[PDB]
Amino acid sequence: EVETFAFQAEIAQLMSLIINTFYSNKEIFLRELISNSSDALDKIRYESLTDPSKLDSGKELHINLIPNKQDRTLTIVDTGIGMTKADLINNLGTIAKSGTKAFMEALQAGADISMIGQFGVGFYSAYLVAEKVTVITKHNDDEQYAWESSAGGSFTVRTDTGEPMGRGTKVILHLKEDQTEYLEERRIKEIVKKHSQFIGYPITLFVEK
Ligand SMILES: Cn1ccc2ccc(C(=O)O)cc21
Repeated sequence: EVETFAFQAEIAQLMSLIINTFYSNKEIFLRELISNSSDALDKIRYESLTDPSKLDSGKELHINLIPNKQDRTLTIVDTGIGMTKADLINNLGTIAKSGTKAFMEALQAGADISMIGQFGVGFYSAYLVAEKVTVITKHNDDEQYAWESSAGGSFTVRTDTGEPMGRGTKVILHLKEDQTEYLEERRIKEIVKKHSQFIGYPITLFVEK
């Protein structure tokens, strides 16, 4: 049972800008997703301070980076607070309408796309390198869901009956054919070292057979 939704016009416009603007510094997508994971982990850690049972769905707070060259996917997994179905539908838990407004004003004033996270809409930088993004998520207060979009103005949401996640979010980047450098160990290590040095959770880069 798959529900298809239209993005809000402003978010479709954000996505089209990210996909169509010439802009070479695409590697910042990984910084932005890791920052989103860190923010999600901070949230479940805060809730656990007064309610330890919030970690019954998983005590370890971490981020895994999983490249798969056969599937052409880079997966960012975190064990943070996760998203409810409403969060997914409401722009993956962001205030993306007002964030997009500010971001586009900043761009016209001289900012560049690398500054997207300052506007709270860093998730959509995934579309710098991905033709399709799939988000699997599980919040303590809801079932497990899959969100997906190849842009083009719509996204889908379904209940996910696949591999159970415990708690947190998994962003599966189906990379564009010319962006496979982001599956290479040395390239991922370089970007994490450059941009994510002060993320306060373990970031494990999986290796491939
Ligand atoms: C890939 N994978 C790992 C654990 C697991 C459990 C269920 C399913 C499924 O498709 O139901 C897939 C799974």
